[PDB]
Amino acid sequence: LIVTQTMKGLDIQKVAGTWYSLAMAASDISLLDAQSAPLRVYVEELKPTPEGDLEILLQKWENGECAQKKIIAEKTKIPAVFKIDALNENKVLVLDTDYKKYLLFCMENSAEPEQSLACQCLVRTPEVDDEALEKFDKALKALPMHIRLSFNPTQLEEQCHI
Ligand SMILES: CCCCCCCCCCCC
Ligand SMILES: [Cl-]
Repeated sequence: LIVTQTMKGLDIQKVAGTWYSLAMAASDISLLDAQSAPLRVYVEELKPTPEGDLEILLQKWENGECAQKKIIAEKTKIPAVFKIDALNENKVLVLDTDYKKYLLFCMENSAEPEQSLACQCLVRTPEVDDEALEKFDKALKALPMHIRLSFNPTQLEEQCHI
């Protein structure tokens, strides 16, 4: 089924700081496909609004350059589910976080997958944390994932992990 899991007691102020998209998966190969694929987003930093929203700073090569983006994940009465806003009010879900090393999150539509779902495994260091990746895969046995990208240290310290 669909993001059957979340974080109990998400101290959104403690996910503040810099993050490395260490790995990312999706329900549809086209999502993570090519380099320009829509949801091949590289998370730079999570900025929690004092009100309690979530400002995400991400990079995404659009026209031909590693472009830097910035979207705002607003708060809901569920502590660990945030909305973004487009023509299609997708939402962000934070599966799990130990606050210092890893943060597993997912972002979901509203209109079913197969159609839309993408989860990432964020680490704070540009290392390869096998155990974060184990918690990733564990958390995503449950899910309709069809593609799974994984990056290397060298790659992490580049823009759009080139
Ligand atoms: C703009 C396309 C959706 C990108 C949203 C990713 C935001 C990262 C969320 C991190 C949650 C802790
Ligand atoms: Cl509400």
